[PDB]
Amino acid sequence: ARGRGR
Amino acid sequence: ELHNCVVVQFDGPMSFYVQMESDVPALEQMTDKLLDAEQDLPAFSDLKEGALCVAQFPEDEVFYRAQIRKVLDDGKCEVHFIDFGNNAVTQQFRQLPEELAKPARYSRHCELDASTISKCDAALLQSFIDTRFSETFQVEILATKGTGTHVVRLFYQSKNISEKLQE
Repeated sequence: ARGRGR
Repeated sequence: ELHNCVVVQFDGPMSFYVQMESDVPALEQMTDKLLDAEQDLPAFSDLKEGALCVAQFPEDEVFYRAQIRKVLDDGKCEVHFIDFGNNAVTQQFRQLPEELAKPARYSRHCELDASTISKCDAALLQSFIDTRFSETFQVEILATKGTGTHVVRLFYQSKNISEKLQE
C-alpha cells in the first residue's frame, strides 16, 4: 500500500 | 528523465493518478501527522464543492486529506483524496489544520497525448494496469497543463504501455 494507515 | 511512481487510480489513459516515488517521503509524514491528530480533529461542517478538509476512507476507516467534489443527501458527499486520487462517498468530515493544508497534493493527475491514443482502442488497458497496482511504473513528464495535470508517457519495466492500444 502507500501512506495509508496503521 | 524517467521517474518511478505507482498508478493508484485509472479512469483511462486520458485520466489517471499516480504517486511519484519522490513525494512518498512527504506523503508518509503527512499520514503520520494525520493519524496522531485524527482523534482530536474538530468536526467539519462547511460542506460545499471544492471544500478542502479531512474525510474518512470507507475502506481504511482512516481519515485523509480530501476535497468535496459533490454534495449528496444525508450529509454524504463524494470526496477526492488529493494524496491518492480515488474518490468515495462518506459522512465523516473533520477539519484540516492550516499547517497541514499547505503541502501540495501527493497524487498527480496525468494523461497521455490523446493524439497518440488508440490504434485499436484498448479498454483492456484498464485491466492490465489494475492487475498491477502492487507494481512500480515509470513516467516521463512531458508537461503540466494549466490545470496541474501532467501530460505523460507511461512505462512498465522499460516498455511503453501505449503498445497495449495497438498490435
